Amino acid sequence: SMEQVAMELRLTELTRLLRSVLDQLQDKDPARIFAQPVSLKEVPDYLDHIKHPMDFATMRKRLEAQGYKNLHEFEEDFDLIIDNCMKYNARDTVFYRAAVRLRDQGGVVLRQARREVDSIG
Repeated sequence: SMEQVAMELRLTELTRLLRSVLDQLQDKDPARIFAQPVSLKEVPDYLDHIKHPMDFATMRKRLEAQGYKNLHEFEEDFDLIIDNCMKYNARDTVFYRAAVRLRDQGGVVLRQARREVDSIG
């Protein structure tokens, strides 16, 4: 149908916007602490601590599969990255400190993406 197509073009454009957003959020992690999943070979007990792991590569895979339907779903995953890190790592670690900085610096990027998605529909 012509309706299914028009939906597919909206999803494609949402995907293109969320790709730019992702690139901006990941520039706020210059040390690449959150680039890849936590290694289960190097942290064998990780899944006893964190039930829903997340990272930027895993978000990227989902994005390119057009698996995000709206900005809320994308933000959920971003927030997992941050919140997992702040539980698993103690306050006085380079990891916890990096998540805090990502959270604070990402809030500005997310604040404008919420308006661009409402705006462009």
